[PDB]
Amino acid sequence: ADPFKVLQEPTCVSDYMSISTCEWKMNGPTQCSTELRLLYQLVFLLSEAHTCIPENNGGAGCVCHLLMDDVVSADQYTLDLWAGQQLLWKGSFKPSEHVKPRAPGNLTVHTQVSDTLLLTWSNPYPPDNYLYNHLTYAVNIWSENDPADFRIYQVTYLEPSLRIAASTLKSGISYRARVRAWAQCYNTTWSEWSPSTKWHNS
Amino acid sequence: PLPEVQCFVFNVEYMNCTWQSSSEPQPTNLTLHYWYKNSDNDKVQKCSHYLFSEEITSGCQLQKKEIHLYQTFVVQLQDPREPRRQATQMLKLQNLVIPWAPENLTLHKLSESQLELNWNNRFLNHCLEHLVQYRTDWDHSWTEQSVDYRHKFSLPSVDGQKRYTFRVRSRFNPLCGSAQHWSEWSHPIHWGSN
Amino acid sequence: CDITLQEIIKTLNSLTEQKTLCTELTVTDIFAASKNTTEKETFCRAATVLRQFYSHHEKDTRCLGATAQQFHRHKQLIRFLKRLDRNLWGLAGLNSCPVKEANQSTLENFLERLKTIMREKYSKCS
Ligand SMILES: *[C@@H]1O[C@H](CO[C@@H]2O[C@@H](C)[C@@H](O)[C@@H](O)[C@@H]2O)[C@@H](O[C@@H]2O[C@H](CO)[C@@H](O)[C@H](O)[C@H]2NC(C)=O)[C@H](O)[C@H]1NC(C)=O
Ligand SMILES: *[C@@H]1O[C@H](CO)[C@@H](O[C@@H]2O[C@H](CO)[C@@H](O)[C@H](O)[C@H]2NC(C)=O)[C@H](O)[C@H]1NC(C)=O
Ligand SMILES: *[C@@H]1O[C@H](CO)[C@@H](O)[C@H](O)[C@H]1NC(C)=O
Ligand SMILES: *[C@@H]1O[C@H](CO)[C@@H](O)[C@H](O)[C@H]1NC(C)=O
Ligand SMILES: *[C@@H]1O[C@H](CO)[C@@H](O)[C@H](O)[C@H]1NC(C)=O
Repeated sequence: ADPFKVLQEPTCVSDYMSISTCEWKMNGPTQCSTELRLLYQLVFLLSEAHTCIPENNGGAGCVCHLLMDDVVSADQYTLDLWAGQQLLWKGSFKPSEHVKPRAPGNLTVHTQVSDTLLLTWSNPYPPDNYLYNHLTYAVNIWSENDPADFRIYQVTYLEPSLRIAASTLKSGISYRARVRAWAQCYNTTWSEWSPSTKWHNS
Repeated sequence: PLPEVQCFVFNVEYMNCTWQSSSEPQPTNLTLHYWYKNSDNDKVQKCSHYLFSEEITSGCQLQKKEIHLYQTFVVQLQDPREPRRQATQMLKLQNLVIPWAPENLTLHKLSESQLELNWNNRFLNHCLEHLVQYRTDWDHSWTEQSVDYRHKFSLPSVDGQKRYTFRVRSRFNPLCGSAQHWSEWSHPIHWGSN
Repeated sequence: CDITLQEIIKTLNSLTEQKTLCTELTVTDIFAASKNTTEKETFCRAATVLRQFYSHHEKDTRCLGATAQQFHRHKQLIRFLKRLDRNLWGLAGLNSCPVKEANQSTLENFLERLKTIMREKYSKCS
């Protein structure tokens, strides 16, 4: 009757820029890309519907990236998961209530002064984006040979910079760093870690 | 022609509107009249409390009851010795606010090296923007980081063998108004020793 | 006041920063005729006015200048107007709000006036 079944409520998050990713689990081995179609449509007069083709996420898992022109807090979406002519599931999704920020990038290390070590990175969002001024960060620094001794610095200001007193960095070895971000105003989760960056300091 | 008025709302408690008296060909008492444009209560008002400098009208001063942000404000600088020599002017008070310097700064440890600075403001929590500043007794210049209206900074890396000093100031911008000027730095505060 | 009202303000600050080629065009001034309507009716009404604007001028030749820069500015203007519309509409929660009036206004003053109404609204809640 209903060969294809969604096991649990699908979950989505938005980067609050162009993408929203829904994840869900099927009842058995499934070719997501061949059997399913997710139709999303903004709940706003004179707005068209869109079709997303699910990627596979493990044998019986699917993922689908809903592309959006823009996003604002008021916006809400209808979602309809189809398997042919059979509606598998129907739901709503408000991007602004499930934000997961894009990972920060361009993590670079500065070693001009001897007292303090300077770390800088880039904020992934354009300045015109509603999340730009709401991100704070967390830098992760660890030793390559001694991963055991790793620290996590919390950057609670707007500037994408960090200063750590070299009086805490065993010279001679090489450390690696990476940073992620979140926005408290939107009660977001953490972003993914940015590519790492190793440096040998003296 | 006469001087230009320069109003400045202080912490939205009282406003000060002044002008330089040493620009007139003779001593005089310029009168100040104000009124709000295209809103309720258009009727012109007289400056109910003049300010004096060198025995001359330094400026005007209005109280809270008289201050209306978000309502085109119009000042008039009249000269009694000339009923036709005057200048009318309209302001957006919301952009001329200047909060009091933050006070009651605290400094406690949230963790082994998480040193959190706190402070409170004067009735404008969500309209303020802050600039925190710190250094060690060896630094030749301060380093500043900006919170938005957070009033909660935090140094992620603290050095025990160093004396730290912190200070902040607030600004009424950019959600409630676009005020260019900051407030005066808060009294300093110290931590640890050496 | 949560984030919705905040987004509306930022966009406004953004729009009032620099004026474009079509910020001179006119729209129904719904503020100069405040008939003691509800706070909602206003938001909704403002949404309607702006909607009509981007609706009618999106692809306007005049607006899209002669230089790529004029072109992008216009595209962005339109983008932000849409952001305003959808948030303001969400804030009101009315299915309809007729904007029966005749007092015209320059979009530039409209946004500038609206920005003041929004900033004041924000300064209230805490
Ligand atoms: C911020 O979110 C938390 C967590 O909610 C969930 O986790 C998110 C990261 C996301 O992945 C979603 O699954 C959920 O929205 C909220 O947690 C609640 O916090 C309140 C206190 O504010 C507490 O009473 C509840 O017990 C928490 N709920 C649960 C299920 O643990 C939190 O409410 C959000 N904070 C704000 C400011 O709204
Ligand atoms: C890493 O840094 C570079 C900056 O050189 C970023 O590239 C710029 O991105 C901005 C905003 O996306 C564009 O407006 C610029 O035109 C790009 N180049 C210039 C002129 O710098 C890049 O986006 C950053 N990457 C990450 C991970 O944020
Ligand atoms: C307002 O004027 C009075 C009297 O000149 C002055 O003492 C006060 O400091 C002024 N307000 C300011 C600058 O805070
Ligand atoms: C101006 O006012 C002051 C204070 O009332 C007074 O001393 C003075 O005589 C007045 N006349 C002028 C023009 O100085
Ligand atoms: C701390 O500052 C506040 C201002 O918000 C003041 O009212 C309070 O009395 C101060 N603390 C004390 C009790 O000294």
